[PDB]
Amino acid sequence: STGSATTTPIDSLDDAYITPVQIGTPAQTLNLDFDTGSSDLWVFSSETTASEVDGQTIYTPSKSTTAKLLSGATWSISYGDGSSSSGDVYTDTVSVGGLTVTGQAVESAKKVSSSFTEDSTIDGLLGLAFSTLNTVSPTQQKTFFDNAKASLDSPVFTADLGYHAPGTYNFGFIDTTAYTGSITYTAVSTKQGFWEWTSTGYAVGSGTFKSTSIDGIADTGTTLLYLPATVVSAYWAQVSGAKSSSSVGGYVFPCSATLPSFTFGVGSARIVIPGDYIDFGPISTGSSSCFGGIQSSAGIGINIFGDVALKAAFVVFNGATTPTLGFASK
Repeated sequence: STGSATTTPIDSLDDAYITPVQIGTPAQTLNLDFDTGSSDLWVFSSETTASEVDGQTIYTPSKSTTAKLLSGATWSISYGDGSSSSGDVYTDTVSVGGLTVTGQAVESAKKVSSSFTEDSTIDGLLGLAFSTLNTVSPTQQKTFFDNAKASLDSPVFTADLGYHAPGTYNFGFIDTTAYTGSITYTAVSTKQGFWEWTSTGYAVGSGTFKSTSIDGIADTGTTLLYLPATVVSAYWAQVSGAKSSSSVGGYVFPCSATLPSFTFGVGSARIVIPGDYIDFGPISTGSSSCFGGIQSSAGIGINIFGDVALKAAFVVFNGATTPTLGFASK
């Protein structure tokens, strides 16, 4: 089997991407944020505290003939940005892009934090990191990918995110028309539950490539590129008037600037992030200070190749017995 679904930016900044997902029988279509940095499939639901729902589409298990309470199971998750959600668990049929999993754990939110309530466009998350990070207790549950894996033509999914444009998530096959050149594969450590890999270095603009190992995660659920403070300072030093603002919470630059590209290494290959991908626009409406798309990871504890990086590539998440990541230009 295979599946193929279009993923669409939620706003003009590509803050996140949503992908339609069918849950239950008859199908309830929810727009989920596919997150390679977490392992819970959770949704706004008929159980979500009414004051915490503001325009999201909800899953109603009582309207699904295939829903079953996963008796006694609860879940609670906290994300890198300080957002959170929790609730109980159903099993139901879940389809993405024509690929169907029966008996998927669908984590029904009873509570969500303010950042979820305030984002009417995101109906929940679909985690694609390793199932060892799934928060369901007392019986940990599998991700959609882990449940689908054995049925897939190839044990892979691919992320092809668009810059200010829709993209695609494929399951079970590698679309050889979706990229240019060859795919460069790199080793993955699953020790922390993430798609954790080591970049071979970076360049700023037309500058020389710096060979240096940067360990980080491929995280579709994170908007920006978070790298070590050395790397980030070297990038923003090439932008006149850029500075790190403690009041704003990161590097800002004059909206009048033209940003340089940023290159990261994948083995002996290079992925170039165009400068416009690094522009996240005015810090507040009408401001002439703009927010940078490359930020320091120093206050996180991990480097994160988020959407700013991943949207510059065709990315292969190879879930074979020895997982690997692949990157191609496109």
